[PDB]
Amino acid sequence: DIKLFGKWSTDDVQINDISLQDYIAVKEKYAKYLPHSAGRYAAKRFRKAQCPIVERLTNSMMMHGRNNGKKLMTVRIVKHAFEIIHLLTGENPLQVLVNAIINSGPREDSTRIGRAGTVRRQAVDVSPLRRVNQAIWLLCTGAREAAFRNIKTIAECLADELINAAKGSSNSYAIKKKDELERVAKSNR
Amino acid sequence: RVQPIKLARVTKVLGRTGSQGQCTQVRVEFMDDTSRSIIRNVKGPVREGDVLTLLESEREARRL
Amino acid sequence: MGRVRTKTVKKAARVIIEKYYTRLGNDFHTNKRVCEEIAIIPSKKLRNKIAGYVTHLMKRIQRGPVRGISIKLQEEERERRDNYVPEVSALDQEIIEVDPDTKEMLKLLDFGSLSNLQVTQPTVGMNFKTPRGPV
Amino acid sequence: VRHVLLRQGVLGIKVKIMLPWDPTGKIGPKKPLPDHVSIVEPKDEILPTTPISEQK
RNA sequence: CCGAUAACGAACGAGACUCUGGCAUGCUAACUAGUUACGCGACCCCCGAGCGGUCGGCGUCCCCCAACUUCUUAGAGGGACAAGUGGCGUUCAGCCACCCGAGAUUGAGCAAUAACAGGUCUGUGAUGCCCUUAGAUGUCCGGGGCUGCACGCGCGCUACACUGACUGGCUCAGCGUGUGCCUACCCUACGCCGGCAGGCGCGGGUAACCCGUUGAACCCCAUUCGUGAUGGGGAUCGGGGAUUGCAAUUAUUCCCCAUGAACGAGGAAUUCCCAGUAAGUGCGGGUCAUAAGCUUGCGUUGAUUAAGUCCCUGCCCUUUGUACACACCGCC
Ligand SMILES: [Mg+2]
Repeated sequence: DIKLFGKWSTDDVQINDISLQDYIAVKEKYAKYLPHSAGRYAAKRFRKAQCPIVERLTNSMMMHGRNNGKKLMTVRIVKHAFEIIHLLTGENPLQVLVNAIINSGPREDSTRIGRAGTVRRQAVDVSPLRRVNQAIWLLCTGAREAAFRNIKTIAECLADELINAAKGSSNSYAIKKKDELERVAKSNR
Repeated sequence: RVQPIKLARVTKVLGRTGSQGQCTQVRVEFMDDTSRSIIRNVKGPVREGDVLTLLESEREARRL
Repeated sequence: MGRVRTKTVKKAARVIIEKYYTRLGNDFHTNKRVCEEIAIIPSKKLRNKIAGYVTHLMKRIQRGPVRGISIKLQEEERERRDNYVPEVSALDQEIIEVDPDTKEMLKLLDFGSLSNLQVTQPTVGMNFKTPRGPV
Repeated sequence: VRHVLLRQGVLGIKVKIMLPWDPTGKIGPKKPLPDHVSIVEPKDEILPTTPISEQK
């Protein structure tokens, strides 16, 4: 009924694991016509959980100095990327994004201060909110270094980054970084 | 041979640790055996009632 | 956080409560409407802060005797103190359980052989004192 | 703030006077201090007797 | 702050306070602010609408020849108090969550005792003392210098590009300034010429009356480019044209055509920052005969992360040790 960007109904999108279903916000209560709403989502802690993840991706995709207010450009980038992934795969772009987020969130990490063995002294599992944040950050970063110095534009780079991450193919920078973090944490157990 | 990943829900949040506050230590209750509950340190923002994956079951329990 | 009231508001609240307990109530807006005439407040923010603390203290007063003085509370306390002597004294027992040592003391005092004394059986064992140290 | 040209140099004088509060205002400020709170004294108004009706 | 209590009663600082921002279809008020309505028009549909649509076109404080204050302005007031609910708490002081609300922590200003051999005698007709005072260290005039370059460092601006550059079109601000005692130097509409920088006439404004509805930039929508030191970058440098001034050389600044250098995201290190914030982006003021890569403000777009800790760097309170007291940059 809401049809983000005029299509791609949100009701058929399914979150495959209960770990992040309280933090992914594609459901009908958070279904928005357009990923642009100055909703004051950073005013209080945990308020970004009820912010739609399309808005989260739009907010994260505008980085590296040149791009800090160009949210309209980021929205058009997201729209073109969703068009591209719909053509390339045939399924819901929001479903592709949700699968990419779930497969990109690193399940555990390592952090400490002192005489670290390999990277950090202890291996630490992460929270679902940190999972979503890190996944979105990794996807946008992978798209950015994919699109920096080649003719392939940022729309296609984001699109195929999400496509590769949604399945899991080691061709996406997000899950390459995720696997590196998994190895580091497993060694630092 | 490796232990499968298993889910567990945060019941009570013990408090920050790691000496920089970078980790919060919580008490977490397993899905399969609700009577089973351990203490785990997790990084990132955590509020009680949310569920999270355990790649390995028992790592470290230490009251603050 | 950072909502702790200060001496100015607390002292003003206590003074006006002990001066105008009858007129004040538990409604914040009525209590902030009485302050403009029962007191001279240089600031509106100060006035309504004082009124809020007055409401809090009066809720505490109606639930119990806060240290703020109150005429009804004091007259109730005075009634409960300088009255309620029982119709029978607490010191006119028909019999008094009395120790043989005390009976000997009364005999030496010449108040021995009183009909209201019943001599108790002396205890045996001498097991007073707490065990010394821990354990 | 004033300067005194003494033989040894310059001597600085700073005088601060806290003016008293007065409603008249010709010796000090009319407005009271912001944190000063003054309360009027209530009357007796006991009324301990039987109800009456006074015709007037 | 509640409380304990050989203390009692006070005083400063904090807070309170002032300015600012957010709400008031509640009050007052508006031809130097408007809105609505009406009436003249102008244009489209006129198949047929017709109380159809647009007008920053013209009028209704021209004085009888409409009202009203939402929008703008600025005054008086209100409004928010941890007040209401739940929980925690000695059920005190308070803390957390939620409802209703514009708002449940808007930012500043002021800011104690004591001190530093901290900075200024180049702000002063503030000033002690010393120096000089007619071949002047006074003062004025001319020229030069303060810019000078094998080099090192700090604050910044521009970039390394396609989340882009170029070309065109469309569409949006808010602070705030504007003709001068001496003192000459204002902000500029419109018309004409020039390709541009500019020039020439005609006005307006000592200002909610004019610039000005401040048609700003980024952004948006289309075009070309195509992963190359390229249409990225615009340093260096040549020739020419204007402006200010008494004077432009060691180029004041501006304009046009040429050259297109390093630079392909930056070692060890290191700064700033929690919400309309960072950052991108332009516009005012100060300086100004000429002028901003500076600074002080303003708006526009607008986030990632965090609601924690004492790990580093520090600060506050208590206990403790001291051979320190110029106080650990000590002492020895
Ligand atoms: Mg070019």
